[PDB]
Formats: sequence, C-alpha cells, structure tokens
Amino acid sequence: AIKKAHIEKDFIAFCSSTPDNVSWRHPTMGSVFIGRLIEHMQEYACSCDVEEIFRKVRFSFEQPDGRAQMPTTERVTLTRCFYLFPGH
Amino acid sequence: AIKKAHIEKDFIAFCSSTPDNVSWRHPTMGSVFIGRLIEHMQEYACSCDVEEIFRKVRFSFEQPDGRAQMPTTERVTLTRCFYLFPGH
Amino acid sequence: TSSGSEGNVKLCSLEEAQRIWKQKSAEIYPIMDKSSRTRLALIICNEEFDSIPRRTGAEVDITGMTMLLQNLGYSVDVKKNLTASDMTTELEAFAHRPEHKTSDSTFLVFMSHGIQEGICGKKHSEQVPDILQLNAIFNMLNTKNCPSLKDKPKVIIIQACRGDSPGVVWFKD
Amino acid sequence: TSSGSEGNVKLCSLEEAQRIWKQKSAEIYPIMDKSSRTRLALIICNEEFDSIPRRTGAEVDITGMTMLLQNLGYSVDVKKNLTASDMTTELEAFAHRPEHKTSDSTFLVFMSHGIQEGICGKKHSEQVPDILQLNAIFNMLNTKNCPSLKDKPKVIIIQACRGDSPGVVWFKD
Repeated sequence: AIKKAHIEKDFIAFCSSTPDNVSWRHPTMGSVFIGRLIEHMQEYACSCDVEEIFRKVRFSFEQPDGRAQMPTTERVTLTRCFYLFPGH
Repeated sequence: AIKKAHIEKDFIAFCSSTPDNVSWRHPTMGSVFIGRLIEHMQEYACSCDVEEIFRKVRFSFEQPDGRAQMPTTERVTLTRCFYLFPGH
Repeated sequence: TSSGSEGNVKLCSLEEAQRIWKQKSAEIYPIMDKSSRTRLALIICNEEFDSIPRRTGAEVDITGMTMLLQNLGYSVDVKKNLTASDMTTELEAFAHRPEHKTSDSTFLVFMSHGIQEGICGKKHSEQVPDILQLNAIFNMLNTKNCPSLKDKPKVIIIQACRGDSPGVVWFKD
Repeated sequence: TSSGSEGNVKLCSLEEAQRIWKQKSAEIYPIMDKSSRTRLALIICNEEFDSIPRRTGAEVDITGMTMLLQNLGYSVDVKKNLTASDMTTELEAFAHRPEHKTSDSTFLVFMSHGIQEGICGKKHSEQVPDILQLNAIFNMLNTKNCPSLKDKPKVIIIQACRGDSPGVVWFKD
C-alpha cells in the first residue's frame, strides 16, 4: 500500500554569513567559516549534535573584528538530534 | 569610543510549514501549529531551550495525516541557548 | 496550581535552574531580574480580510498565544487586521519601545493567510498583492533598526501557508 | 593518535555514546552499522572563474573538508569549477546514487563566490548571471527527488558571500 511522507524533512543548512553580508577567505589559510567549522567538528562531534556544534561555531564569531561575519543556520527540518558518533 | 557589532544576531524564526507548502487551521480549535507550540512551551519551557522545544514541535508533526505540515526553523543566529526559566 | 501568573506553564525549580547553569558554562542567554525587567511581546493577527476568506478560529490562536507569552513574563501588545504597510508601521513602533532597553528578550507572533512571497495583509488579492516579507521583519528588528535588542534573543513565530502545495509525496512500504 | 581513519576528530567512547542515548530517549537519528553502511558526501568548490577573481586558498578548504568528512565516515566526491547548470546536473546525479539506500545521512558542501541571489558558477558575470539558488539544492535532495534519503539527515554547508555589506553597525560604549 501507499503512504504519505513529508516532501521536505530532516534538512539543515549552515551558511557562512547573514543575508546581504560578506564572508571572508584568507589567501593561504582558507575560508574562516570553513576552518572554524572543521575545528569545532573535530572537537565537539563526539559530545554534541550538529545543531549544537553549529551554535558553538556561531558563538566563536560573536566578537566582530575588521573582518566580521555571522554564520547562519537555515531551513531546519531536523526532527531529531543528529549525533555523528565518531569512531562508530 | 565606538565599537563594531553584528548587524544581525540572536534571531530565531519558527514557521508553521516548509516553503511552498500549506499550514492548517481548525475553525474552532485554531491553528494546529499554534496549538502544538503552546502545548510544547507549557511542558518544556522549564527544562529545554527554545531551539530544543521547536525541534520537539517538529517531531510531533513527523507522521503525516490528511492535513500534513512540517514547521521549519529559519534564519537562526542564536549564539547561546535561550532558556525561558519559567517562574524566574 | 494554574492560579498563578505562569498559568499552565510548568515551572523551572531552583534545582532545575542550577542544573541548567551547570550542564552548560557560558552558553546561555542572561535573564534580567524579575522585579525590574520589562519584557515585551507583539502579536499581529489578521482574521477579517477584504478579498480572501475569514480565518475562523484565529481568536483561539490569539487567546492561547497572548496567555502563554504573559505566562512567560511578557507584556503582550495585540494588533488585528492590518495591511502590510500597517504591519511595517507597527513593527517600527515596537522596535522604538523604551521597554526593550530594560528587557532581556522579545517574541514576535504573526498569524495570517500566506503565500509563497510572505504574509498577507487585510487588503490582499491576487490582482493587487498586500504582502509583508519575512526579510522585512528581521531587518526592522536587527541591531541597526533596533539597537535596544542588541545581544538579546528575538523569537519570530509565523502561522501562515507558504504556498498552495499539500507538502506530501507518496511512497510504498 | 591521529593515525587512524578518524584522524584529528576526537572519538566518542562507549560510555559517552551510552550517556548520549540515555540523556535523550527516542530523539536521536539512528546510525547504521559501520561494517555495512555506505555514507556519501559531496563537495562542490569553484576556484577558477571566467570573469571574477580567483578564490586563492580554496584548496585549503577542499583539503580540510574532504579529510574531515572522511574522518566522519563519508566517502567524498569532489567536483571543481562548475557552472550553475553543471552543479544542478551533479546534484541530480548525487541524489540518484545507490549508496544512499544503505546510508544513514549525507553532507553537501558548496564553496564559491556568492551574491544576494545565491551561489556563483564558473561563468558568472554581472551582465550574464550564473547562479545556483539554495532553494534548488533543497528541492533536488528532498523526499520527492531523493527518496533514498527519506528520514535521514541532510546537512548543507555553504561558504559564500550573501551580498556586498560588511555585516556590521557601530555603537558607543
């Protein structure tokens, strides 16, 4: 038999900046958002779900310098916590 | 002295459905998303932050019926957990 | 008991609050003293329209949300049956309120008919659209246009359709 | 040690995993058996463009993200210097991959120049735009267009500007 399912569910998007605004990339060090995300994923994947990790990434950008940006979580339809369980 | 601040920060939006899609409202019982949100806020404001509560609301909609919808969290720049601490 | 100011909202006890402050270090939004804080919330609900069907049951939504936000400690302003221009004016006035300075947070609730483009005003028709965009709400409440809510949680709740689609697809088990 | 498959990603121990499964009941996405699962991830990175400046340092981003996603158990497909049409074709191919059926999740990474409207393709200019919209990414990976990822987390990561603005406002202390 046929059943109904939500057309859009279990998505999360994470953008490098807020709408209208620039995102920064160092010529040798790479994109600041990308580098910051990797660092947080390496540290917190073991203990935090993805939504929590992304929030921590946002917090790390809180104090604006000469090259400011605020990463944004978008269009979230995660119905559960997504833990990566690294090593498993 | 003057200092820089992020133009957009500490926002969270919670929409009744996914983009392109309908949201339902009962003529006497009210909007299903609104009613569901109140119930979850009453139950979980004491123990969960707003992002967690909204996720629980999304989960409650997971099994689609004849009137299906999937509430969506949008444009999130919360840098911390927002706990309501009801009673405080 | 539901006779208190918090009504049917379950209370956070002292032990529960300290457990919350212990599980997470410096990653929680600060709350202001209950005795002196002036929390504000805004509800805009459109029920009666010029060209589109009446939103029967909206009064239930208004009642439920108003009481909930009050239970949570917010003083609630309720505005009904507005054009997109009226909503913009009201949002601008809300951002200018002196109470936000001595507040720790805000809630904005929008309830109306909706299309793909955004939220419908009272005068909306397919021929002559009357739409408030979500982007405008954010812009009007951001650090530039509402400096009093800098560093404070701004929660936006929207009840409305976002298009004509049922939001479903079929699958076989 | 960082000599293993997980590299510099800190491991979740057995005690940590069980604490995670105890703190929360039935509100965690299920993970498939490590021995049999076929996790896929896609990276699309545009560095060399026809009309807009070279994205120097993109190779660092590619390396870091590729290794991280591998560390996390994903097989990573890397695609470079694509038009918006090429990105659409690649995303459609990715959604059709047989491995998603025996996978529990996916990661999509997009890295390019960006404007208000979306993500720039290799041929982008102000005169003749070459843009992939975020909405298209979601549409191509949803339950209709990618039934194999039904009920599974789909994480989209986007490095790009979203306009010309510095994203700041001044205030006095």
